[PDB]
Amino acid sequence: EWDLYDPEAKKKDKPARVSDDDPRCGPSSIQKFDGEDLGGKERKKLMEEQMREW
Amino acid sequence: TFWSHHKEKIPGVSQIKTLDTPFKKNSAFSKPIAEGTDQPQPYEQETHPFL
Amino acid sequence: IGPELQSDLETREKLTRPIVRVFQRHPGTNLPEAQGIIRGAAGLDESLLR
Amino acid sequence: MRECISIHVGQAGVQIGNACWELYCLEHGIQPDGQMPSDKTIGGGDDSFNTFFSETGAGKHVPRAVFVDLEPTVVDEVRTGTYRQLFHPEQLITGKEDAANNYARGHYTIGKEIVDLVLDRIRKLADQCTGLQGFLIFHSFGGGTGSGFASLLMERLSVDYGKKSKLEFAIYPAPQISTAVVEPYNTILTTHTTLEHSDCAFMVDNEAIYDICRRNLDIERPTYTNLNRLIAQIVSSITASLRFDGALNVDLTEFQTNLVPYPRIHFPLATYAPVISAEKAYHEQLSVAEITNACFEPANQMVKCDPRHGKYMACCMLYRGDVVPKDVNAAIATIKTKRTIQFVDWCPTGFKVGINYQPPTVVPGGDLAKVQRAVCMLSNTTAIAEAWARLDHKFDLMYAKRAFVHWYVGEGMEEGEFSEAREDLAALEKDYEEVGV
Amino acid sequence: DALPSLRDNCAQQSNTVVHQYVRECRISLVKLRDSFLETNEEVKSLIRGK
Amino acid sequence: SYQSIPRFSKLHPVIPRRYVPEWKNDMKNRELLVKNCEMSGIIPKGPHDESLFLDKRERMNEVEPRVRVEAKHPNFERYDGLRPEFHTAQSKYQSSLMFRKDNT
Amino acid sequence: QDKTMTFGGNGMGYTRQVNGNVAELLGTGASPPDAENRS
Amino acid sequence: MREIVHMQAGQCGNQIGAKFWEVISDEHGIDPTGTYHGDSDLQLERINVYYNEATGGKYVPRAVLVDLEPGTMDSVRSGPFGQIFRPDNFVFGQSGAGNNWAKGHYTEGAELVDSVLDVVRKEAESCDCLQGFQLTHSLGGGTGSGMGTLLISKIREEYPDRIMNTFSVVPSPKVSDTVVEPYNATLSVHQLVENTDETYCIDNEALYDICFRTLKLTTPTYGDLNHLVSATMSGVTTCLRFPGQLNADLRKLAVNMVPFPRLHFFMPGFAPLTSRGSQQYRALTVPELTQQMFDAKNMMAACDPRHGRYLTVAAIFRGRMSMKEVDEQMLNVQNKNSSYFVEWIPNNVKTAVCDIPPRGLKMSATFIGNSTAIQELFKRISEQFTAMFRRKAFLHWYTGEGMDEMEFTEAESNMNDLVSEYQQYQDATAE
Amino acid sequence: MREIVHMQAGQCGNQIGAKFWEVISDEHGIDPTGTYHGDSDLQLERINVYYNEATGGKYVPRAVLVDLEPGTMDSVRSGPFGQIFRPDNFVFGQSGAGNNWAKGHYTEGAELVDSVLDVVRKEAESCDCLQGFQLTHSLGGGTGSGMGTLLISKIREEYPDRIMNTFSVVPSPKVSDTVVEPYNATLSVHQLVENTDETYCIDNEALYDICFRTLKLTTPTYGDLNHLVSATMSGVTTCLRFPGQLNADLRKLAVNMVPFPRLHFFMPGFAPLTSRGSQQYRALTVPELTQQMFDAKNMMAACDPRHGRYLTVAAIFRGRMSMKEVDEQMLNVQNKNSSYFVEWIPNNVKTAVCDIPPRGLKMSATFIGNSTAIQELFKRISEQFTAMFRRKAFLHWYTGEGMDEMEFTEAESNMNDLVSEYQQYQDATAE
Ligand SMILES: Nc1nc2c(ncn2[C@@H]2O[C@H](COP(=O)(O)OP(=O)(O)OP(=O)(O)O)[C@@H](O)[C@H]2O)c(=O)[nH]1
Ligand SMILES: Nc1nc2c(ncn2[C@@H]2O[C@H](COP(=O)(O)OP(=O)(O)O)[C@@H](O)[C@H]2O)c(=O)[nH]1
Ligand SMILES: Nc1nc2c(ncn2[C@@H]2O[C@H](COP(=O)(O)OP(=O)(O)O)[C@@H](O)[C@H]2O)c(=O)[nH]1
Ligand SMILES: [Mg+2]
Repeated sequence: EWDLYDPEAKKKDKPARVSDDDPRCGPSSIQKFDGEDLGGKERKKLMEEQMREW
Repeated sequence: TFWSHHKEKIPGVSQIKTLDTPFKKNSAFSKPIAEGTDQPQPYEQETHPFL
Repeated sequence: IGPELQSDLETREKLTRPIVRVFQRHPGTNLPEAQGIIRGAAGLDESLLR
Repeated sequence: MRECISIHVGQAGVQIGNACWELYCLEHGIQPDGQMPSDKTIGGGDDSFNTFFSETGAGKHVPRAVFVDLEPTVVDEVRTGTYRQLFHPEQLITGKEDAANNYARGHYTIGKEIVDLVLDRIRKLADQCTGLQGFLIFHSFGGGTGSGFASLLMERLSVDYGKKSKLEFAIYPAPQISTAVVEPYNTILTTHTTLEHSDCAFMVDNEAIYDICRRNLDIERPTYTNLNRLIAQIVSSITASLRFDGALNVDLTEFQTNLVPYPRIHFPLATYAPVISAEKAYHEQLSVAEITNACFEPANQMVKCDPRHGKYMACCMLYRGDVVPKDVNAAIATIKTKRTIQFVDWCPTGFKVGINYQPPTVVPGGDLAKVQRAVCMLSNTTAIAEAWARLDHKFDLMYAKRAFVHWYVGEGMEEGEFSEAREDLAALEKDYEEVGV
Repeated sequence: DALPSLRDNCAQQSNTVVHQYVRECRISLVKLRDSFLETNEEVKSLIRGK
Repeated sequence: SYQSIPRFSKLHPVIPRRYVPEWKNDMKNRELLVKNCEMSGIIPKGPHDESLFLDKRERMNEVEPRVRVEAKHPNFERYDGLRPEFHTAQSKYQSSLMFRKDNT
Repeated sequence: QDKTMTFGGNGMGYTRQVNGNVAELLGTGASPPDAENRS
Repeated sequence: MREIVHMQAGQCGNQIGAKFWEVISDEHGIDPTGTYHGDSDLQLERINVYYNEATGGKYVPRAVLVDLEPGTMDSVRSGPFGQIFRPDNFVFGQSGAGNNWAKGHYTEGAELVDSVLDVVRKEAESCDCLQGFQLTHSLGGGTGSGMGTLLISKIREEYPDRIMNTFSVVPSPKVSDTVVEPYNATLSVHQLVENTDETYCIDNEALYDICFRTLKLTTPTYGDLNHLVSATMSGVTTCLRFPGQLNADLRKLAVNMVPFPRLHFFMPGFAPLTSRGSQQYRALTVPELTQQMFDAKNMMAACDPRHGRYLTVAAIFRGRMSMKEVDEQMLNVQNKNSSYFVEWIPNNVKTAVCDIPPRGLKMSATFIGNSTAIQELFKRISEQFTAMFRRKAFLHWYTGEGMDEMEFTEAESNMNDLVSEYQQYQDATAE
Repeated sequence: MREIVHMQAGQCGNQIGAKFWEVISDEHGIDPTGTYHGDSDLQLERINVYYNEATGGKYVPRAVLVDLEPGTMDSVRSGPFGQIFRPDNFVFGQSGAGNNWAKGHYTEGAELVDSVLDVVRKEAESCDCLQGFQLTHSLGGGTGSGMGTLLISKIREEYPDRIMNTFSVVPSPKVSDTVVEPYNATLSVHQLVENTDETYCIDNEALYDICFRTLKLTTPTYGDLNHLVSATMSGVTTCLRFPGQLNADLRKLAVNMVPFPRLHFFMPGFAPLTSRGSQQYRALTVPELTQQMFDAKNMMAACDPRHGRYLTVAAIFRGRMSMKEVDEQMLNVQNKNSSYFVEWIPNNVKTAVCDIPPRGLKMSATFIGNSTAIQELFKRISEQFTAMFRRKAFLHWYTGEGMDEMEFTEAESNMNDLVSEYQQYQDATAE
């Protein structure tokens, strides 16, 4: 039973997600949402460029 | 467009067999059989001229 | 009549400021805060029409 | 299978229809020859044009429209113009003798001889149709073909088709601008078929569109083409849910159900917000909050009536483009907390919002700026009764010493029609006041 | 005709009556509190007697 | 089994949407608050009609009678309202308060 | 000092001032000799 | 081999169900074609609970998609995980609903219900144990409310011994988005309370608030909403699909959570829900999951737990963990905030533990609460209903599609006395 | 396993707390990214007092960060040791009251106080045997005084027995930074008296002249003032955080300092203190530390202790050092300046000898005096308050905000009561 009941086992685990491209998190981890606008700033720059040129 | 870039993650988008814009409504799945023109259903191959 | 938007109404002027809220924490209560303003607004409106 | 039949009656209706079908063909990629250079569709995977056009075996896409007018001029102009190869020859029905700006002449003498032919053409179009949403009737209240013949056609359509949506787009006379003289008589006479036969009648006002084009589009000298293009933009924003994918899709029946409270109250104001000119779009954000506030601003309305002197019964906002429901709800909350917009007491709700993905298309050589965001508000309010008050004030002071009545009596109608129609419009004004109170 | 200070005047009416109510509640609270300490001391004495 | 028929006052755009007093909804001292309403006998404990402000109006129906809500007047007179003391925030209306004269 | 239009004060209290206002608004007062020396 | 038949009505219900089958296909390692591509046999034992065998190793979901608008049918067929569903259980009509409960119930919505019940009957007697029926929809439109309640009534008339859990997205007044949603909600709550014996009411404003505070989520849209709803959809039935230290299925939750028959509207929740900026500052511990379950802002039904008393609380945990730690946390919450708990029920918590976490996380949790604070949304719906029923607004549509005002009066009276029953059981002495 | 929850409010509070967390981090070996890189084993033993352990080697602080303007919030986040704080513990309003007790207490902060109590209750729940709460509020300003004392009142209702210490950055009569700081100080230390277990009040001009005279150093700015206050705050709890030869925590300090419930206002003092030029020419010994503690110029308050009687004096020593020298030095001090000690309290000095010295030095000492000469600070504050309030200057900003003059008068009256009680125990005799 020691594998999780170790007092220093909190120093051995990755938090939940680590980075933004972590393979283990998916649609069932309920932590990789599609709502974060990672490309939001690039999209805003593209919209500004399109509006200016038009 | 937000919806254009996050297309294929958007809830309501139907059967993008169109390249200039994706939001033209493809209603080939509904198509009750009295006026059906044998359109390609969203999970099968196309016809001669593939287009 | 107040300002033309409820966002810029300021916390010392809304009818449910925290002073009023800690008063309404007990039963009965019911400050006569809005009926007087309604009556004054109606009187001023009738003055404008006359 | 969703489809609509567009009936354009009168010179105003025909010209507005010309602009509308130009916008529709540009939106769906159909060139004015009538053939679709698809060139990007994979197979027959495009069903967006079904609601307006009928693809035939020659590669052509004939529109689902009927153009009728009693003088041959503008209809023959359409036959001699560019869209000759696009319109069906028998859809553009025309007469010989004009209706002479006369409701009696358009309803009892000249309108009784081609009503059978236009009803036959409508019958063929509806039999070709199989999922008909309804009829978009474009006309003017100025008088003649757009008043009398339109009234007779609407009566006949209500008798035969029955449970079908009939959305009316009516040119309304201005408070003080006018181009005719007997158009108060014509409007008073045609209040009935837009009151007891219509289902949702959007009035538009030439002064309001003139002021919009003078202040927002920077057009010092505008013609009717810009007005008709704006009306085309509005009707395209209305019908976009039937032909483009969207987050919330608002069809015609759902639109009417969420708009009209009572069968008598079916006259909502219409507002379109993208409105800025091309050079002035460089300086404005044109966000969701801005385009929602531009609709409720009492200067972009397309009827010359101030909505601050009234109560909003309901609003149907149709957002178009990169508009997200969180910004929609934030704009709705700001509008609801705003003091100026006053909603009626029996409607704690009142915002039917429908988000559509496909952003609007810009006409080549247009005046509207090409934008990413759009809103089209269709608001039922009690402030439209000011236009009727001005109208029947004009009618009363005309009809005091019986001016122009001899023409109508000679073309057949009785004098009691004026009294009955005046009393019906007075009842409508009292009904709107009673609803608002 | 109503004064052009009706909203502020009514708000400070509400503030004054809330202030009077909370001073009287403070008096009632300190009375209840010293009664509570008297009860607690008596309970301690009774426990020791037991 | 009885009739509710709620009644609301005139619209005023200072009313902040929907507001419920927290004495009806306090789940820490409710066993004292509700029995206080019972012992008073004029304050209804009923579950509905909690929002005395629903849209932009006040509830004239059973959230306390008009007696004891219209009686909270801290002795205000127009004679002392037209001449505000200098150290308070109401003295900046003196440019318009002296325009009114004084009769009653 | 200068009035300051506060509530009851110097006796009676919130409940007694409200009851007096109720009596005044509904009709005659409660009684003259009520609240002897404000108890 | 107990197994659940899923039904989904309306655009909202269809999109929630599509996200739900996406989530529980990731949980079993099933590609959208239908094959099993997982690694362990634990994802393959109880695959029959939601999926039915086809030829080869293909798994067709036991789901029925119903709508009166074909556009949403095309959208959910051609969207993500649209290939998993069978085209035969895509029964639809080509008319629409018009946000009309009368049109969805007493008109052409009742034309489609024959084929709908034929499909549901085919799936129901394609079973061997048939644990129950699980419906998702919204009480804001025509097909979601009217047709959904028609299926509820007919399925309960057919099989009145099966666990019927429906979720339903209730309308929030500060989201609006429809003008006749109080009419649609009042005419459907009557059928929900009378027939359905398990309801997990979900609110869009609560979902938006969760997205905007606990997840930042600069532009959440309708994807994240259905994603969280699917999380709580899987967390209530995880013990049927995976083994655990302390199992509890839908019937056990209904027994331990519903004290009286018309007392069954719940307040779902999920944990952990961590923002990207606070990802590295958080250590997943059982007390932390217990707190995020018992946080007010984490609720998914727009109620405030402090604004009422809990009757019963189901706590379903997932992952390897300690039963002592779980039990001490769920006892410590009762000992701490005992005022927000009814005193006539000792041990207001049902506790379930499953030792199979979701893919990704090592631990997760699911809250279900039969709180008496659920009455406030019903009161808001009732006050909007009487606001737009005072002047008989928008009734000509319903009378045209064949309803009288007496049905509206029944709906109002039933909602009023249901809220009064909540208040009476809430303000009850111990004995 | 005794825990302290730290709270910073206002610009000065956030800056002082940031410097405090910096010294705690490099005293316990915590690097800017929050990972233990220390050398001794006696640095991670008692670290749960101030740090909540996270996943990996992360150690977040148990602090609550409060403001009504985000400028100081962004400055603290962008500065060094800013990534250690949890992003949930950054509660800030948007308007900003600003030099206004009424706007900081009755409104603005009075709706943010619910979320701040949520965070404070969260940190208190995430503990075992919580020692209490320390605040670094900044009397004389806006959010620090009014909303800070509001937080003190609410957490005193919530947790009545846990030790409350504030650090009280009380204004000056001759610095003259704010025109309404007498109003704020008079109206807020009234709230401090009835609510705090103990206040370690620190002014600004004594920090100025300790830097100018004891340290010279010609550039303290605010950083070195925060360093001095921060060193004192570490010294008042080094016996709790580290093993020692004679331990004394905050409760022991409060019990041995206060003789009466409203005499809990302390004069702090840190006394290893020398310039760069006099660093090597100054022997570091226990008598030298005691001599620098019992010096009027080394006091962190404006109150000269020569005209005033000490009630109780605490010496928290840090280092490997001899009890015989410590006791002989306190006895020597009591024998020499016997006229500055009250006769009715014999042996009124407390020893608290720890083991681990602060980083860099080898011995240190923290002085906690409870002299009766502290009444003159409140005397000057009340003199300025009664100079302003006679003409009712700057009073509309409070009265139209929502207060009244009766609260000002009663605050002045209880200020005079506190001053009179300090004078009574200054003039009290033995028999
Ligand atoms: N916006 C807009 N209004 C038009 C246009 N053409 C005509 N109108 C309006 O129509 C009114 C007069 O009615 P007409 O349309 O000219 O006459 P009609 O409806 O064709 O009937 P007849 O008189 O028999 O020809 C005028 O007051 C104009 O405001 C147009 O192209 N655009
Ligand atoms: N949470 C959530 N709500 C939705 C979604 N789609 C629609 N809704 C809500 O459902 C309501 C309208 O219901 P609707 O889809 O028209 O029901 P239908 O007419 O039966 O299809 C709106 O108020 C939306 O807020 C979704 O994907 N997620
Ligand atoms: N010792 C010290 N005092 C400070 C510091 N920053 C500001 N102050 C003092 O704090 C007072 C202003 O308080 P402030 O922080 O503005 O309170 P707030 O308005 O609630 O944020 C001024 O008189 C300054 O002298 C600092 O870093 N150290
Ligand atoms: Mg013409």
